[PDB]
Amino acid sequence: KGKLPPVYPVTVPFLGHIVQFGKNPLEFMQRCKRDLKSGVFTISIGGQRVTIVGDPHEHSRFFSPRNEILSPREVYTIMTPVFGEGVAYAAPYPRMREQLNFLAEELTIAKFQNFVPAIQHEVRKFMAENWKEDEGVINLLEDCGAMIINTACQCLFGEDLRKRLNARHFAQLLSKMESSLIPAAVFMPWLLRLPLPQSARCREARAELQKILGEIIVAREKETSDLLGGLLKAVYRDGTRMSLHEVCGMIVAAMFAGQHTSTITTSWSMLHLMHPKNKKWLDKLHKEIDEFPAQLNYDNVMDEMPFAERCVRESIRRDPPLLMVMRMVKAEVKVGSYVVPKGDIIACSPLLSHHDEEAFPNPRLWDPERDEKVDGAFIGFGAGVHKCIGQKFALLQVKTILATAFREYDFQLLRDEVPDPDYHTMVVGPTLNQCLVKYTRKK
Amino acid sequence: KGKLPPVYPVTVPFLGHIVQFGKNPLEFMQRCKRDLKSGVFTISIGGQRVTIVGDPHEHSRFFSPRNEILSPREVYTIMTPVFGEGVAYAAPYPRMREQLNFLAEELTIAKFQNFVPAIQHEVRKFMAENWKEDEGVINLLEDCGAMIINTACQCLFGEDLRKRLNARHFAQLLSKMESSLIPAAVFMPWLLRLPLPQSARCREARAELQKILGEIIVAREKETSDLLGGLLKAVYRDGTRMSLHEVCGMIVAAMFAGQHTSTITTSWSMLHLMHPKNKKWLDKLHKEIDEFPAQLNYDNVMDEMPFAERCVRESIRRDPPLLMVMRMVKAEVKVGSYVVPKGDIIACSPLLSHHDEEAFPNPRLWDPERDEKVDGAFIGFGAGVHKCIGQKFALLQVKTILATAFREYDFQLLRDEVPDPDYHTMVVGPTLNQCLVKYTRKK
Amino acid sequence: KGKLPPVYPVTVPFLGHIVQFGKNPLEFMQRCKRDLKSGVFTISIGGQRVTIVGDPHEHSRFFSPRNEILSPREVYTIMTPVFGEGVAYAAPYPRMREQLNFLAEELTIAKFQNFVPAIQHEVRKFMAENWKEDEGVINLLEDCGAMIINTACQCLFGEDLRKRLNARHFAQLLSKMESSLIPAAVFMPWLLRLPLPQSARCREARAELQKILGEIIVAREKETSDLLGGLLKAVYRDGTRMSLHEVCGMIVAAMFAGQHTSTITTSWSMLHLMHPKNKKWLDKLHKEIDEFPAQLNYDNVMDEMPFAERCVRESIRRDPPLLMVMRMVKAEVKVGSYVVPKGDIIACSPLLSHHDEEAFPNPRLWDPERDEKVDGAFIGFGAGVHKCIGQKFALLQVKTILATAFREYDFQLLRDEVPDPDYHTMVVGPTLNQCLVKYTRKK
Ligand SMILES: O=C(N[C@H](Cc1c[nH]c2ccccc12)C(=O)Nc1ccncc1)c1ccc(N2CCN(c3ccc(F)c(F)c3)CC2)cc1F
Ligand SMILES: O=C(N[C@H](Cc1c[nH]c2ccccc12)C(=O)Nc1ccncc1)c1ccc(N2CCN(c3ccc(F)c(F)c3)CC2)cc1F
Ligand SMILES: O=C(N[C@H](Cc1c[nH]c2ccccc12)C(=O)Nc1ccncc1)c1ccc(N2CCN(c3ccc(F)c(F)c3)CC2)cc1F
Ligand code: HEM
Ligand code: HEM
Ligand code: HEM
Repeated sequence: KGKLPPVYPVTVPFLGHIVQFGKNPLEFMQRCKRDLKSGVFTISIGGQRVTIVGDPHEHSRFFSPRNEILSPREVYTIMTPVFGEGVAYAAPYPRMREQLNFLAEELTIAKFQNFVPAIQHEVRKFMAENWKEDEGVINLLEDCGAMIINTACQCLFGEDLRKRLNARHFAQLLSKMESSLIPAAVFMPWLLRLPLPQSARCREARAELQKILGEIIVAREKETSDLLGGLLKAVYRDGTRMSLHEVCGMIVAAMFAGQHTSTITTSWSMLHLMHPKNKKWLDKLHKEIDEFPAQLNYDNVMDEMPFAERCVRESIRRDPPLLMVMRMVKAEVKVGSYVVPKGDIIACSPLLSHHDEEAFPNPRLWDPERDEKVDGAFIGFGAGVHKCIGQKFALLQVKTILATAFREYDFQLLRDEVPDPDYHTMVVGPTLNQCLVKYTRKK
Repeated sequence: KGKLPPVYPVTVPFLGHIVQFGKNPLEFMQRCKRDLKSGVFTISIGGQRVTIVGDPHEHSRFFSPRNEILSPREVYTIMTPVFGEGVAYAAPYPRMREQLNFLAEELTIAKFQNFVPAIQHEVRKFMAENWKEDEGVINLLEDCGAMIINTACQCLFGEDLRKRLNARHFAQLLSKMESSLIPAAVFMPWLLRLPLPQSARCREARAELQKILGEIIVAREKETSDLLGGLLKAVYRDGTRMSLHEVCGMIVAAMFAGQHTSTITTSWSMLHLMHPKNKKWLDKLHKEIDEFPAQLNYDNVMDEMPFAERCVRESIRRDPPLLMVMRMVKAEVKVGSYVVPKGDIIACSPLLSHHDEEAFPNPRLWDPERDEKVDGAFIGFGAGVHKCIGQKFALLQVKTILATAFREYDFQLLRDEVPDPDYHTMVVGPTLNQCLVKYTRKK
Repeated sequence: KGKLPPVYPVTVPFLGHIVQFGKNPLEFMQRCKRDLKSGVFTISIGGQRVTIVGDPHEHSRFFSPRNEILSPREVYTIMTPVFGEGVAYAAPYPRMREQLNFLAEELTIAKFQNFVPAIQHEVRKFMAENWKEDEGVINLLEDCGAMIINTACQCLFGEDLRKRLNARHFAQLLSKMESSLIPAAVFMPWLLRLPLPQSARCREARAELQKILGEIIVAREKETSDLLGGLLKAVYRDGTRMSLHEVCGMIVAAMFAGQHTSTITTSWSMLHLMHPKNKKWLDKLHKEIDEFPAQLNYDNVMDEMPFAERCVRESIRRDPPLLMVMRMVKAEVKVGSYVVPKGDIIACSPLLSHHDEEAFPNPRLWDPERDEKVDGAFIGFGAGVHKCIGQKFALLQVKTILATAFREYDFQLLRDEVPDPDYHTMVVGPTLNQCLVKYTRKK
């Protein structure tokens, strides 16, 4: 029964704050911060109070609590049709933890034996089919997209599986599923209690994939180290296995999670590096990768490439593909001198934290050699219990593609300045039609 | 199980693409076309995938299929309260076909015996009451509106009927009904499953009209070639008549369909013709109509006026009053090298087809003497099974009003360039407040 | 069965007219007026016809009818969770009248014995804690906010009550409640039939306040002229008392009603008065208040300050904090030469009436010495049966704060022109971040 955060007073147009959030979210949240003179503050959306933790020193309040107190279940009901009932966020809180952890186990550094070669293998194959000429023009964003999905499938899926479901069909399933979503319904929980037609189409689409996975398992058992096999070998505390229904859901979530995020990180990283005023940084990277043979390996990429890590990390720092991390308060919580009541939605913003000037002096500058001036202010992958569990995989895959690509080609951007981000989409990246790039096959 | 069309990635603001569609729909769909490099493509609206057939060579894919495969029922649930249950699109697919065809029968060239005189009669009466002076100022769009409703009622309704329900009351019923609609709910099928208050008001409004029609029928049977009479004489395959409930619905649909479309076509046609840089075309039309007596007839208007037809047709070509034709895919369908999955909404756009530069070189120019450079690219009235069944009537009425009006008055537009279209409305026409025109009674 | 008002034709974007109403509502409604050439007219919002009475000569049509004919119940279902079921607008029409009247009784001039001293007392205390220096910078809008809530609580609540619930907790309850609202759902009655989570949080919040009130009553009865006591002494026609549930609801409605309105009136009044080109008016006010002692009283403020009244009234005239008064037509009603059908929403607009140039010549000028050129055109507090019942209290409190403040400090605005209104909010006032003001403690 203490002090509530200050409240931006309710506005009339229905969900109108989302339109501002989709146009310039940074200025928007910065105004909120200035006007009410508080890093912690509250806006109302569709009659849903949303409290934004906008002070980087307070990050621990947000990321520390357990799922029974700050819960993501209620904020991600949109996903239940694409992932499936009883799966991840639509799963009881214990079963949910074990599930997320099983997937995390499958993506530990300890599991990446063949990955870097499988990945180099795919990138080379891709560059050979589409970058055939001595020079040519491409959309970098679309091509990274292709590479990420193709590389992920080589790593994670066995030969038998890929033969039944290639990456291009997989990419279509993921796209169809995305397109069926209503992101703004995060603020319309009443909508999601109603029958949606496209909820049912997507469950049929996911039952087709489940069928495939089942046929494969039966085949394997006639004649189990890929993701599918790993997950089927998993055991809960009570000594039971995951259903194939749960496994199919986890695999979809895994690929869905990485489709846009990894893609966008690669694109930005490349875009900054090929930019003239960053020549200096491009040379620094050439030195680092020239120092290696051609066929790379785990150690090279993960252990022996600290400057690549910086470039990638700084790209996420400048343009976090996920603008906002959110939770449903199931029991009230302190934050600075305030309390945040149960039922509120509580939110923390990588975009905002990453442009705080105490935290990142001259935030608009991309500088791979900078460091946070506030500890924990970088939250591109979050922090705490809920920190990204595909971070190490995401980074392997991005670092490898960088290293393979820049070794074999020069890249020229076909406009003066680096692309504007497009804040209209769920996952934020560079504007598609500003991503035109001319490759040049190297001597 | 083939290739899906490329998908514009989902955006956050709720139904935000509609706001762009209501501001500059042409640029919007053109961007979609450029960015994804495909004439066929997909956007998501309110979680509803909408596939746009944007390549004029593919028109046959869209317009060929039968109602059991590409259905308009689900896209036009908005209309069920104004037309009535069991009527047109709210009717089982067989009964629906017969109904639409009965109405089509009543509007065949074979049925237009007295129409041109009845129409001249009304236009003269109108010009005498409101264009009394030697010169004066008017809103062309409002006055065409009046003329279209008055002329339609003379043609279609008998004396007894019109005495009980004049055109000005009829125009009010149509307006009240329109105003009760939620066009954007095409993308909110969940909304239309909920009780709407204004659904019930409109059914009471339509029961008042039904009562009137019934009283008239009883009167006629004491003392049947108008639309009301024709339709009551109709027989289904199974040998039964339409209910009066179905007939009342058909009559409303008929008048509703033409209220704005015909009006807008007339207005544009006049606006282009009275424009100075089109003098040449105005003279061409004067020659064509001077060549006739004063009391016109069917042959004169429909058979002996090919240049009027061109001017009208080109006006629809430049500014199709219906931007978009849509269907619900009930079973998947090929389109070019793509397949379009069941549950998608499939759409084809006269606005887009009519501004394709292969199809209509310099699309922005109004030129009555042009021709399509792609066969079937003109779709102002659609094509195939679902082609407009009031096309011949619409055109009779527009051609006649042109011929009667320009014979008796000169017209001057009170601003430099022709009016901008206003894309905000369901039916698109010229901006109301740019439609100021000065008439001058001729010598 | 007469003439309907003309209808602005339906637009596509969902509730898109609200976005225009939240950007420039005056231009919006003025366009509607010009374009259709009628003071009375109709727009459609979310499929809900809304008829605007925009001609000041017709005000009596709107404000005369009884609650059984023009009802506010259906337009204010948004408030039912914050005020409570069975209370005010969620109450049967007889019980509703008696309730509103009981509250009106408690705010008659006859009840304001200690009020002016209690109020001076609070304003002095406030100026001493926050305006401590010889000079300093403040947000006038936030500080009036504080003063209004603190002064209201001194007047209306006894010592025992205030000790259990101070104004700062009270202000938080009011804010939390506001933030839970969906103003645009005035046009989505279907939404309010669905379970909203934040409906339930707010009822728990109001049950906590009810508990407090009950504990206090029990305490008082051990050891009844404040608002709480007055209302508990009230008797309905049938000889029963209000429940404590109804009393708690009335008290919340009372404080909610005044939080923003009174605040905004004070702010504007001060902002205009401290503006240089209004020096003349500032001096006129100084003369009026210098003519009094320091400890003021009822007569001084209400009877002996006619120029303060003018300044306040003109501020409401220029910027009515409530843009629009609305009602649900339960039975059709004449308005000028039109009829307005049952089910329509009928609306009248202080913003519009207050900027009609026949009514207020040069409406954009703030002039405390003007007069209406149309009788009844000023409707800042409405008119007729539903006229504001906190008007006399609102004005006491504003006049007093003006008189106490300007006596003790000079005020300087920190930008050239007076703040723009911000039309985005439910209650409209000056833009927060343009309200920076420098006080100077007087000699
Ligand atoms: O891309 C999104 N989600 C998808 C689907 C998803 C959700 N949760 C997951 C957990 C694990 C795996 C996948 C998911 C996703 O891939 N998220 C994701 C999460 C973690 N790592 C990688 C990717 C996504 C992207 C944006 C988004 N919002 C748009 C902005 N917004 C918002 C929030 C607060 C505000 F104050 C505001 F004005 C707008 C609502 C949240 C909501 C979303 F669900
Ligand atoms: O005027 C409209 N309909 C009305 C009512 C109606 C519907 N179907 C009928 C069949 C027969 C008779 C009447 C009707 C109408 O009069 N339509 C019409 C149809 C055929 N001939 C003449 C007039 C209308 C006008 C526009 C509209 N849309 C607005 C734009 N929109 C849209 C569509 C696709 C997109 F990708 C997008 F971004 C927006 C949704 C469709 C929807 C509509 F129903
Ligand atoms: O502040 C508002 N209400 C609140 C809550 C409330 C409602 N009724 C009451 C009766 C007694 C006490 C409180 C209330 C309020 O405090 N109103 C109020 C009423 C009377 N005296 C002082 C204050 C409020 C403020 C604005 C509003 N609208 C936004 C603009 N709008 C609108 C209306 C017509 C249009 F044509 C349009 F385009 C938009 C919908 C009405 C609706 C609202 F309820
Ligand atoms: C550049 C790529 C990626 C970025 C930027 C990113 C970002 C994030 C962020 C910000 C969070 C929220 C963490 C928190 O709440 O503390 C997160 C969580 C998560 N990410 Fe990612 N992510 C990426 C890739 C992936 C990949 C490839 C996967 C593959 C499975 C994945 C799965 C997850 C999961 C499962 C969670 C949260 C689960 C939980 O609630 O514990 N992410 N990610
Ligand atoms: C200039 C006037 C008009 C224009 C521009 C217009 C345009 C169109 C268009 C584009 C279609 C879609 C056809 C398709 O899907 O292939 C259509 C269908 C239709 N129009 Fe019109 N129309 C006009 C006037 C009228 C009139 C006066 C009526 C009177 C009844 C009418 C009734 C219909 C009907 C019933 C359909 C489609 C029925 C079906 O699904 O088969 N229209 N019209
Ligand atoms: C400057 C301050 C205020 C302004 C500008 C304002 C304005 C208005 C307006 C425009 C109306 C509509 C009246 C009608 O429909 O004829 C009204 C009604 C009302 N106001 Fe206020 N008001 C103010 C302060 C207050 C206060 C302090 C209260 C405290 C209780 C209050 C309670 C009400 C109530 C209960 C109604 C209408 C009840 C009914 O339907 O009869 N208002 N006010």
